[PDB]
Amino acid sequence: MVISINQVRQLYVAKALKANTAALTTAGDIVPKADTAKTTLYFQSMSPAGIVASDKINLKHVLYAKATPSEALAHKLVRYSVTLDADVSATPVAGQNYILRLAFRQYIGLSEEDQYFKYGEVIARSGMTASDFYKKMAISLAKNLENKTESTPLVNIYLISAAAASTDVPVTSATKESDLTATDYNQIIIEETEQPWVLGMMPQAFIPFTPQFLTITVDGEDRLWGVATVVTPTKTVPDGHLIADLEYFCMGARGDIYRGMGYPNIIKTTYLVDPGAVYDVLDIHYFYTGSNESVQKSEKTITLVAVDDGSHTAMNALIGAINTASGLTIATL
Amino acid sequence: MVISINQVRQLYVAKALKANTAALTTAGDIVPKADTAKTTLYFQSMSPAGIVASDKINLKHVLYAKATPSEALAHKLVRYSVTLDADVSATPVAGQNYILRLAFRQYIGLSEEDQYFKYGEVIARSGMTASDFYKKMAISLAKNLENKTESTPLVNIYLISAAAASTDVPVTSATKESDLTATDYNQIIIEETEQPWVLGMMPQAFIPFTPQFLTITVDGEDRLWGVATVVTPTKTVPDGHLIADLEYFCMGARGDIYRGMGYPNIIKTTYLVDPGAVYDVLDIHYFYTGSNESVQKSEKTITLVAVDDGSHTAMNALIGAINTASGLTIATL
Amino acid sequence: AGKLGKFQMLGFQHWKGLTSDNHLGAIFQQAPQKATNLMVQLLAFYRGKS
Amino acid sequence: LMGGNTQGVPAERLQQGERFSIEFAPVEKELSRKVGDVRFTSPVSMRNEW
Amino acid sequence: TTIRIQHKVAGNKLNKKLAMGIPMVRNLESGKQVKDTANMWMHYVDWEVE
Amino acid sequence: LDTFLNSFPTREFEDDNEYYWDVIGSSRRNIPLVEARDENGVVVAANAAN
Repeated sequence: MVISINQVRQLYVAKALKANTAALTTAGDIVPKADTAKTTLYFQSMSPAGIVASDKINLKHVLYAKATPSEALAHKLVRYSVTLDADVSATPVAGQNYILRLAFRQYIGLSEEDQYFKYGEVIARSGMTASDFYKKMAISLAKNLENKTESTPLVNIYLISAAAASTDVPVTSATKESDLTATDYNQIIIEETEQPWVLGMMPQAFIPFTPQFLTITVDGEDRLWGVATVVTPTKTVPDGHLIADLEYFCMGARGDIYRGMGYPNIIKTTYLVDPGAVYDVLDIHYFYTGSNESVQKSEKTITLVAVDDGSHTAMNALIGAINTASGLTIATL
Repeated sequence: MVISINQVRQLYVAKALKANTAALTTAGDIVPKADTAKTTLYFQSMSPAGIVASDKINLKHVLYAKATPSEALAHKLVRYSVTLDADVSATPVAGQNYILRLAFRQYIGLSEEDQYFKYGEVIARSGMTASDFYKKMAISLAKNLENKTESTPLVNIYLISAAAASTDVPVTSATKESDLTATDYNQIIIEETEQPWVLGMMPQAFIPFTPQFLTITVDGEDRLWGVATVVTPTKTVPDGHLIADLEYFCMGARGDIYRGMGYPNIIKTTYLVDPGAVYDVLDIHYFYTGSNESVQKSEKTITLVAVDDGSHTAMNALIGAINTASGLTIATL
Repeated sequence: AGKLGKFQMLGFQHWKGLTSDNHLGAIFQQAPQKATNLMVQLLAFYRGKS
Repeated sequence: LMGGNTQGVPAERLQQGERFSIEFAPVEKELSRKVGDVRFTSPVSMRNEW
Repeated sequence: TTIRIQHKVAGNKLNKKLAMGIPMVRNLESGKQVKDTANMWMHYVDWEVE
Repeated sequence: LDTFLNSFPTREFEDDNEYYWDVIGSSRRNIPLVEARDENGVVVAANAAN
């Protein structure tokens, strides 16, 4: 995850909090250090290879210091709710083929020009019901979108029973109309699915989609049967994978930039971020200005990430520490 | 840490023990599977990338199946004890240069033809007792050896007093004769150190030494003053830093043998073992024999590493499972 | 059995007997090939320059 | 909001997913200060076996 | 007196080339590692057996 | 000090890029011992019988 930097960015994992430079026993222990006359601030961190300190922060040249919670970084997955238009017809047409189209916007390549379309076709029948049509439509999408041969996950598709009205019924390529025993299906949800991830090689990305419809003859005129609607998301990709790449990136400023170039002849960097966790982040923006002519600023950032137990204890304790040592006020989250 | 293989060795980590294949959710989780007839045995481990299964163990082709505890793989740091041989004299003889010589056998070059000699010297004075010699000799040794100038950590110099006789007070290049205030010092023990480790690049190794001595004159006789005698060790290098490379090697059979050679274009492997914890091991050696003319065996190993902190609870539970499933009688440790 | 300098990246690796490919990979003698007559330009109707 | 907008912009246009593109960096005729910036991208690779 | 030796190798080692991530070495009688250009694996197997 | 330095040769690199070199070592070894056990799996104790 290559990012933009305001001339530098540096990261320190606050696994623990020790209150003294003496108590820095294990990696990830961090202490905020500021003199009584609050003019400088820095952090003594315990590295896999010994103690280490961060650049000193002039409490006069600090621009913004803010803590961001884990949920702020959790990508809510876009989910649509496609139903058939009660205007055209509240029920399927006897002998029409309903072909739903899912145009995917950012496919393998970065650009919006890298398009990819997936279809779900359902030829309706006399006596067919709406629930039965949603059933078959979702199953067709499953075979096309939730198949196992697809190179990359594309979308999740569900079903909702009016009786439930909130529970989403998964519909996978193994599912079959015998397993979907209901008659009050209202809609078809199509949700965004998390793409893969690799530290330093595949950043956390997504591929978005819009559902498009083809036109059916309802009396004698071509018309669209469906209305695609965006409803509140309910799934979120957690922060663990972003912070990890952030550390994989921001530790090359404090150290080795040749992360792996030179395979036998390299210098491995041990990391302290577990991508299976949820960290709250804290960023401080500050600068250095020189003397009598070197007034040009050098804006800099020092980021601290702490795991969230659900109530932001590690960070709130870290905030109290920095605030009582620096006189700052960083608005505990 | 390239190891020797009896036609292959495989390793499967056990971070959790489950009862069924439907409970394998988190990676590292493992379960042993065997038909009720106890004719085959195989393991279902949850890989980071999904469920996976071990090779099949023909239960009547089992050669040996034995476990190993953490305390049987921790290298014990060997340590001598240096003193004044009471035959020559039990007190320092004024005016004589006591030049100790630590010879190091396996220094950089991985051999015994790669020798390295560090020294330590002391000139004795009239009122110098044995306690004063031991400390001054210790500080002299610390300066030369405890060098952070040195590219390697070679030895740890400690002292012992007749009062404690077990508590070893340490002597670093920082200490000074004013910090060592005891009047009853008896010896100078010298441990060997752990060296720096890097999985796949720097295997766990040690530098062995013997404290030779030089000759003082006493009555016109060239005579050695000291006697180095090994003592029962007290400290051990734990296992984690060794299992980590075991599976780093035993994963390239299951997976990618190019564990990084064209760095960008690789299949990065996720390793579940923490190189900072201790593990008990369980090796199952067996073979595959063929039909009519193909009786030539093909021996195989199935290594299993289960974190065992304190009592060997995890591996004991694992063993009870394999013995209940396969009817084997592996011994619990 | 130690570091000559402090920027010594490797240690001496040694084994006995039957040598597998992962033995040769763990000693950095097995590497993927690069096909240069093989390249994939993603397919798209690039409507920039329009 | 540039362009003459004095009514505002509705929230329907300011929800998750709204796609934004870079138009240009306008500046004053006299006494204008630094604006704008430049950006880059990287390719990828794939692999096979036998 | 009588003496035996043996070394087993898989068949794939017939004309196996080495990537030479790190230089490939040829143990000598003196005990001195030496740098060798040979890219094949049996060159070295032969040497060590003799 | 200037003269002292001049007593050493200079080498022209091409950039400020970190560099490395291959260091060749030795081969002749003898293996330490962890412990010895009886025919029943009991260890020696440095004071036991032959």
